[PDB]
Amino acid sequence: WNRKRISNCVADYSVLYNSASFSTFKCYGVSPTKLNDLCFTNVYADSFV
Amino acid sequence: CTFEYVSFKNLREFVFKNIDGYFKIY
Repeated sequence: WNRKRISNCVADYSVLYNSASFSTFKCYGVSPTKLNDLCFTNVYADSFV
Repeated sequence: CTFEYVSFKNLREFVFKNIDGYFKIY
């Protein structure tokens, strides 16, 4: 499994929050609409098949 | 790494402060 870190930007999560054309996309832990109106220390990604 | 910001006639004065964890250079 690969670990990626994201830092030093403004996190416009609306790009992936407004895809709506993805098979199974679940956001657990935050309200996605208010995610673009809230702030975070780090952004990480983990992917597994 | 956390961040990577890679961007006697002459006299240079520098002031270094790190307060509240914020690092300031003057």
